[PDB]
Amino acid sequence: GEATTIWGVGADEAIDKGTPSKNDLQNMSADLAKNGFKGHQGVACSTVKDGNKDVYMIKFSLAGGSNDPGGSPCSDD
Amino acid sequence: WSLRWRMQKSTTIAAIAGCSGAATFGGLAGGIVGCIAAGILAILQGFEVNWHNGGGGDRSNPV
Repeated sequence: GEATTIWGVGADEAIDKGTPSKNDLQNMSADLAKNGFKGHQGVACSTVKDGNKDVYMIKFSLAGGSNDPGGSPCSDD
Repeated sequence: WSLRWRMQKSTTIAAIAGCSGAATFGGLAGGIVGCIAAGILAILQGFEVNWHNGGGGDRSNPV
């Protein structure tokens, strides 16, 4: 197909020395892919949270262009 | 830990290449959706160093 790469443009909101388990990362990943992208090209704005703490902002981009879309991170705090 | 998200831009464009190791976790049937999930997962894991120590950047993964 045309889209061959997914990009994440991120920025730190807060330092957090913790790390999500594989189970948590998988759930995050599957949710976005299945319910957000729905197997289509698009752009998502997101925030990784640790409980109630807002930790990291990421703009996820899936487009025809294989090149880095650049731009700024976007969030969903 | 959770990922709060919103679609800034939604499309019905399905032109996405296949991949190796499409995800089968979280009830995914491999396939294109699994390719996207595997891509998101790698990007999230990569960013762990940036929430641990600060900083930003652009991370990619084949899909």
